[PDB]
Amino acid sequence: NKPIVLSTWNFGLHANVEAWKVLSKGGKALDAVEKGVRLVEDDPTERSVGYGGRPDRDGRVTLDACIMDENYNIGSVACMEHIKNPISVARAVMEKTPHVMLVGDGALEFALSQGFKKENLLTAESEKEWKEWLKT
Amino acid sequence: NKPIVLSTWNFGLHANVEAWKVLSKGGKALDAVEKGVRLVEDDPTERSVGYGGRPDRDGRVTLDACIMDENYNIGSVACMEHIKNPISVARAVMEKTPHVMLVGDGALEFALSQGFKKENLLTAESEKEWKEWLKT
Amino acid sequence: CIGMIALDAQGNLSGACTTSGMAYKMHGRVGDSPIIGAGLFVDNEIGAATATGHGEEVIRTVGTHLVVELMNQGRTPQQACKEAVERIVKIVNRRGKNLKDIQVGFIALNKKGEYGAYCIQDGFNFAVHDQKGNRLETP
Amino acid sequence: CIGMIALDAQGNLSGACTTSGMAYKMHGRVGDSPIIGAGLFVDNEIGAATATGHGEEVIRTVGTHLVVELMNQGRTPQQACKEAVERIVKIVNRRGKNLKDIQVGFIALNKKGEYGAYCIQDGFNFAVHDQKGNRLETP
Repeated sequence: NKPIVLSTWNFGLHANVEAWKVLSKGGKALDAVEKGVRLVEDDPTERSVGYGGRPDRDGRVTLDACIMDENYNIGSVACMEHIKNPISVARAVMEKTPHVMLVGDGALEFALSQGFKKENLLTAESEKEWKEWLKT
Repeated sequence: NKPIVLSTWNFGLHANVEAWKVLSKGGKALDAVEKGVRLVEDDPTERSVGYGGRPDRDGRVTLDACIMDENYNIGSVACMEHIKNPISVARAVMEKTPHVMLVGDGALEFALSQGFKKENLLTAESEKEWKEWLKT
Repeated sequence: CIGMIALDAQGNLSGACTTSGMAYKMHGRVGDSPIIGAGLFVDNEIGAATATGHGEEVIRTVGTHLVVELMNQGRTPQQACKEAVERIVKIVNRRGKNLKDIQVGFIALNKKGEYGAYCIQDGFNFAVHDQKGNRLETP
Repeated sequence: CIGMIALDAQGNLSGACTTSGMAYKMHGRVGDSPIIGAGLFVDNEIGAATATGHGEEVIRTVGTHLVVELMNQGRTPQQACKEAVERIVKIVNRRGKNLKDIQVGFIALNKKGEYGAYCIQDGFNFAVHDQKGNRLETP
């Protein structure tokens, strides 16, 4: 029973549609899962992944992501700021370095060196709720 | 056969002497392993751990450590600058926060809030070899 | 957090996991999503799994590596996910914690394209898309 | 990197693992030492293990969680460490890599105070201290 994609939560249905555009055409599972989760990272109304993500207590949006292919190649970034698509930066850690996990400033330095563009990922909505939480 | 300590590499012999001062007195394994590895973090001549560690490419000493006790309590810090004893900061993540892993600036912020004092962990010897590597 | 795992037409597995983490977390806090063996683990000879829930609890149990070794030991994706959750419930209780305060779920896939999922608490769903189409199921 | 695991007189296990990284690593590189399935894993019902070697390779295989689940499946600490290394050798082969370029070792301890160790390559030692004395042994 192949190809088949599974993802977490309700926003996973529409992420799966995206992954399936690759899989139904005989594409690689690696490309399909990257494309699938990037849809949710791209969406500002998806508040727990990428661009609409609620910040840490100091109002900083910091993202974590990792990817693993069919032959134990792995890539990972954690507490990285300003890059909308951490899964692609993790794929680049996997493909373009001798390392497997980069965190913080060092993960952003590498993303920028790979041509990823620096972005503000704190939506107006997320700054607003953050400030409401600071009051509470 | 208890108490018993095992550690890695030849320098584990003298770390084990330290851990055994706790264990032979009926002390907790958690306290013994923290004390054991702290000896090596303290030693500027052991350049693969803590103080004296060889820096990254750009000359910074960033340390990684984690601790786990007898009942799934865990603490972890990664790529932390300026704190000589990352294992104690990891024990503090375990004991004093609701989180399990802190990285980068955020790990140092927490260490300083817990009273750890910022120090220069790059020894003259390690700056020297780093610069020799930059030439090569 | 969204985790996604897939088996392609060549029969190869891969997975991805990405998050902005716990809202208003301490600065520098990292959860299970970028950790191999906690948020995501893929072995092309056995299967793959991604986790959902309290980041801390999935790291503490190396959740997804446990699910895949349980499929390696011969469990179905469903059985591996349930057994992995049952082991974590025993650990939540050994730590004197209340299960109502902990949430951890896994979805899993093996090489035949069989899949499964399970959670501590009711209320999580996952999406499955094969040749019967795309569907939302409840573990 | 130094990893240390101990069984105390009450019969409880704990472990610690700490490192400066790979020398001249990229800024922000993290290895296995702060990751709970990889550099260190302790289960008080089973045993504990710490890893040595290339950080990347221990993360990729969730090494120490594998050793402990192998003791959970009835292997002595020695057998679990050897079997875990043998599985990793099979994986670097499937990645078309040269084992001379890979080093990974584990030391392990179970609930009865039995211990063991094993590595891909020669040249690593570990220190053991129990009531008979302190000693440097070779896996």
